Amino acid sequence: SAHTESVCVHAGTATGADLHWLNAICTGKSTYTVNCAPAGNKNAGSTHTGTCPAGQDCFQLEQVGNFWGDREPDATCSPSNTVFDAVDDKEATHVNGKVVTRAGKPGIGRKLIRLKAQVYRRDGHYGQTSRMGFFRNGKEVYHIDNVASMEPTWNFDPSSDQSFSFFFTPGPNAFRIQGTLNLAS
Amino acid sequence: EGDIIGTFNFSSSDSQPLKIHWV
Repeated sequence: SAHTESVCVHAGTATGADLHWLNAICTGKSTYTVNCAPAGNKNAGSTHTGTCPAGQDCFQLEQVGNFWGDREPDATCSPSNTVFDAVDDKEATHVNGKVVTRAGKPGIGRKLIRLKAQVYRRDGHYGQTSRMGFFRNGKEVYHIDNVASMEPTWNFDPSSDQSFSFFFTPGPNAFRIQGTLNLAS
Repeated sequence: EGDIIGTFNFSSSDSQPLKIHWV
């Protein structure tokens, strides 16, 4: 991404190196780690960190083609009011063994929506959780077991739906959850 | 004759994430 490539370009100036991103991983709400390598030797990776600008969260991407043509995890930055995310840390919300994101409401009318979320490993790839789902109005209303992702639909109604949040069950293959609300049909 | 070689894609942005108002 523009952001992860910039991390590599800035990392290479001190040695005149022509570095490009190999892959990149979200490590928190706004932080990410990039692995960089010289254009002439994809094998010579080095690790470097970045942080998304104010008002933006890290957004994990998958199967993004890098400079050498390999499809890899990548990271970009997205407005913090368009993405849900959480890792297992102290000021993550914990409920009944689950890590829960912030809760919020879209500003649309009565519409069918999709609640899309995935869990990710520490290496930035899709992972696996024993249980993941979403809360509505502060209560667990949907869950799905032993998966990397969820995408239930829902007839959103602003009069009855005050908030949604996503949750996952942390484990060796579930470090971060990332979710969005989207129009569906 | 006049057939265009290649691929067109007219996709919209309606699938974009919705803006969220947090509680």
